[PDB]
Amino acid sequence: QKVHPNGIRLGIVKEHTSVWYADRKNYADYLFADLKVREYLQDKLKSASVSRIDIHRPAQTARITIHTARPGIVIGKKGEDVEKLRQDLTKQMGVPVHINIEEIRKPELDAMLVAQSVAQQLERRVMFRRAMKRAVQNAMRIGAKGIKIQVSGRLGGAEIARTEWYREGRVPLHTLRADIDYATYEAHTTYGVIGVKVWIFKGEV
Amino acid sequence: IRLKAFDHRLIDQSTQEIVETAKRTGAQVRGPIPLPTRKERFTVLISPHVNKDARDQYEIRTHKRVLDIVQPTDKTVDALMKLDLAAGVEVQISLG
Amino acid sequence: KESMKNRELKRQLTVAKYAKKRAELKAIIANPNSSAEERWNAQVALQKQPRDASASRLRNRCRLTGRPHGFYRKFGLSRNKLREAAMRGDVPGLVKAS
Amino acid sequence: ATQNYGTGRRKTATARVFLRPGTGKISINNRGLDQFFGRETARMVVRQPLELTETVEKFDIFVTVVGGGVSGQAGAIRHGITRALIEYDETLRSSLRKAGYVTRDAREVERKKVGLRKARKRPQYS
Amino acid sequence: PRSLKKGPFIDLHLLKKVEVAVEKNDRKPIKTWSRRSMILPHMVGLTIAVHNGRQHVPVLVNEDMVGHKLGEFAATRTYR
Amino acid sequence: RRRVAAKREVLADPKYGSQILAKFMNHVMESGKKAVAERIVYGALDKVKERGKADPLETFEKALDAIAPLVEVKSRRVGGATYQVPVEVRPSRRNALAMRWLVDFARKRGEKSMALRLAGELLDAAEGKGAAVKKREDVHRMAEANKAFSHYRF
RNA sequence: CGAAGAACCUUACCUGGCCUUGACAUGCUGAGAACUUUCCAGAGAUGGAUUGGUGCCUUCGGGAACUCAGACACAGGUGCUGCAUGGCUGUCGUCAGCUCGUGUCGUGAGAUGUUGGGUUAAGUCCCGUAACGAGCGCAACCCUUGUCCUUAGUUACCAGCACCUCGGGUGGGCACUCUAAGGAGACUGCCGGUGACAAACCGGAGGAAGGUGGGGAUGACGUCAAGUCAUCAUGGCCCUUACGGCCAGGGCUACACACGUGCUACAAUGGUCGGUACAAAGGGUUGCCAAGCCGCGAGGUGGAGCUAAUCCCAUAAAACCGAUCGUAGUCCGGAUCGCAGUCUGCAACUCGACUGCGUGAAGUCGGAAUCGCUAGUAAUCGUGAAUCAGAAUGUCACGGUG
Ligand SMILES: [Mg+2]
Ligand SMILES: [Mg+2]
Ligand SMILES: [Mg+2]
Repeated sequence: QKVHPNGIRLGIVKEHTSVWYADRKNYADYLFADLKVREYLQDKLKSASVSRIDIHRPAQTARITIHTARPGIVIGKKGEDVEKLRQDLTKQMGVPVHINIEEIRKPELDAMLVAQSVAQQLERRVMFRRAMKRAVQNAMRIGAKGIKIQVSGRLGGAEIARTEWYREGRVPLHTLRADIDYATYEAHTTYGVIGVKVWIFKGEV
Repeated sequence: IRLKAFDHRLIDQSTQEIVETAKRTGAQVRGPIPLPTRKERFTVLISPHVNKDARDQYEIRTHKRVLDIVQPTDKTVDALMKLDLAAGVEVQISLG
Repeated sequence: KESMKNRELKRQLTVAKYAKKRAELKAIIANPNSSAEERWNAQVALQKQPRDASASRLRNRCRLTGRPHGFYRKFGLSRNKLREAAMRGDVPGLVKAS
Repeated sequence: ATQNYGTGRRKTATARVFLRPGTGKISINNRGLDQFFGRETARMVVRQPLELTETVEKFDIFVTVVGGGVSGQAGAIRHGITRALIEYDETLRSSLRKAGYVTRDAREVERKKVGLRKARKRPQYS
Repeated sequence: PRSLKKGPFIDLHLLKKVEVAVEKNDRKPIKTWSRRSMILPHMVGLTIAVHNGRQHVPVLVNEDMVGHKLGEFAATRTYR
Repeated sequence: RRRVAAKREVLADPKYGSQILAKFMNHVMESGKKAVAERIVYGALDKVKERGKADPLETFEKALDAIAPLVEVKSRRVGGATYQVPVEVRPSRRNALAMRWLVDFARKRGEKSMALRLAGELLDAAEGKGAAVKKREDVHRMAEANKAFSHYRF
């Protein structure tokens, strides 16, 4: 059922989030670094929303480009968090670490940034649909050509597992030529676990 | 010279970054030669609790690529190695 | 469990702790030119070590999950954490093919 | 010159066939033709495009074939020599298009698929 | 099995609880959980309490028991 | 059932120069053992030339046409009564019926020296005392008891 | 069938031995650097000895680092709920459908579009028409195989050239095969007939390929409160001097029976012996483990070469040639079982795999029934990989003959 919309297009649309060659004797000693970096960084940057954390390995050290749509929260008073983490990313990843920060201008057209706001609204006890009818039209005044948002879970009920489904525009999924974003962020309410899926469709080719 | 990377939109696009940037400095470097390709299939099971006949199988590639100088007189590419390494290319040197 | 990862963490210490004498005690026995008197007292030093030093007691579990079955050694991941981490573009050079 | 180069592939085989004027010199991998293909009907199948175009006595034939199976190499020569005979002209083109010799046989082996056991055989249920 | 390069097998704590326990002769059974070791002509005629799995059972050592290990003389599974 | 089936052709017999014998050779081959089955068909061909002075192709040409039948039944059920209808055997089909009957009775001949089993089968059918000829004519007798059902509820 | 590997470990269960802020997290109070102790008791857990070590940054005050004890919150749970749920997969089904906007008809639930004629693998198209449009799907976009062209020549390649010890061995060559990058080629294009001449259909030429060339990935709205709380994540509920931890042995491999898949066989399209011919694909510096060498044989020595188109794994088997075998429960078949060995591992008793020697069974093509497959396909013969100290008749994968 609906094979993951990145794993079919690694190639014709998108590329990896981490590029580095490794021998067969060190391949599984760089993965375990790069997988507990991403669990570390998102638990620290719970605010100052983060979409993508890329990692390059040049000759013998590192490079990391953390993407936020609000860089001023992370770079606060000239890198009081930047040099503080750069001391302490080396303690998990023994090479010296670079940290680079870009902007995510138009923050309402990347799926991770959108779906983090859905968990925020649905844990403030906002209505399950008034939160989302406004979170699609706002992401259609500027930008995209199609948006699907599925909201599944407890949805407040007693024994209820309904799925909200609202769509606008055009979203293909069996065209490999197209360009689709995808993100699943969850939510822990005072009862039940709500999972949210987002399918922002940018332009094709 | 021998090169190892993971996608042909880097490693066969960095040879021109070496062939042009060494033949400019006088020394003759011939055309690069392809090698056979590493191919490794990984068939993994997909269901958490068991249903065996649903599977999924991947493949990891490794492209190789060999250069060939004629007259070694340039240490220009020795300084221009951090330029010619970009993201995932490894270069072992065989300066023939 | 979590108490079960912890007891198979210290097995990896005790194997990598001694790790050199047991090469020597198995260098003595394996020689055809070795004398059995030099072999018989070498048998004494093996069995008086704690038995959690051999590699056969060691069990390569998944590093992020801990599940025993479904482990690969070209990665460090399980059978079902490897799929979720590969669809998100993390593992470099890995695609689907035919 | 008069040396003519002919290649031909069938069932993962590959045959270098050289063709030049001579007197019945049929040699393959420094072996005679009757000695190389041991006890099969394909000893005559390599001659079938040759005796169709009435040139069985008028050429030297030097063949080097690699890979493939036993009777798959014999088909590689038969496809291989037909490409070498049509370097001359297209007089024998219609004599071979009608004969069904020029087209390379595309039928290659098929891969094992999951759930199945062979390429298409699947286990028995009840 | 257990090829003749590495000839015998016996356990270390069992050996000192037998070879010294020969010097004061058979007035007690030997209670031992070990089952991986053979019996030897240094031990002909003793009394061993081999661990069943939930108790110890006595063993009358004879002269023609020499090659076989202790495991063939303790039970495992009942099947009444 | 859209009609699909095209035609594939096998016609190769260089050491004798024949066409019917090559198609007959395919009904003897088991599991792709072609070179084994090739020397048995020639092995039962030369014993006929050892037996009869005539060219043993014509013995094989005669032995087909005394095993090959003319009409046969076809149990087309009306949907409430099981009927059988004697039908005219198509001229393309009637070659393979004899060649398939011939081999299956050779395997139960019960002799020694396997090429002698098939040798005796091709000798009898130039006369009519073969078990394939007796199996031919018995099915011929089944059609005339069936001949009442030739057109009517057929 | 989770299980891509149960001798112990894994392992949850059983019998005991043994712990109580705990194997682990944070906060508190003291204590010492950490370390090394090469020792006995004990099945071990553990308990007690135990030469030694005395760091490290110093506002020189100490700090941080580790290790030991005390006490509190607690830690922990493979305990119940898959009908409290997220996540992830099966299924109908790769089946051709499933819906919306505006409009009109109907008191209303509805309906129309989406029906009719033709046609298609196809809700694919054409002509029609109170509906006009739009989305999801189908098609194409992707991969691979088959033809040719360009760019490229070592470790690959040998047509031309000498060389040779006759091995591309060597000089050499860039013709080639091969390898892999980038391209062209196929569109009912063209010919004829057929249809409303309109989609299309039947023939035809050319062409490596002819009518989605062959294969693969790609499974719509949904269904079965289908499955999983034991992969992981979580609401609640219980245990918290044990439903949690620690260590030995045992166990999951027991055994009148019944059912499911799978392998050999039942012979002469065979069985042995002696020669002899041709593959793809893949793994290997915590490894492969050659030559020589000793063994009836599995192997033991021996240590090269090797970080890989180089070195090793590594000998493809069926086929072919000659011989015997005369259709006999057998020069068939190999289960069982006695004896003797090697290999891994601390350890082959319950419980490993192979080797030698001996013994030789049932089985003479198998009821009612019942399943797989339309072409490089069924059928038959080998080879490799993952998991892995050791251990495949299974799983995945590649080729022969056809
Ligand atoms: Mg039908
Ligand atoms: Mg409909
Ligand atoms: Mg193994």
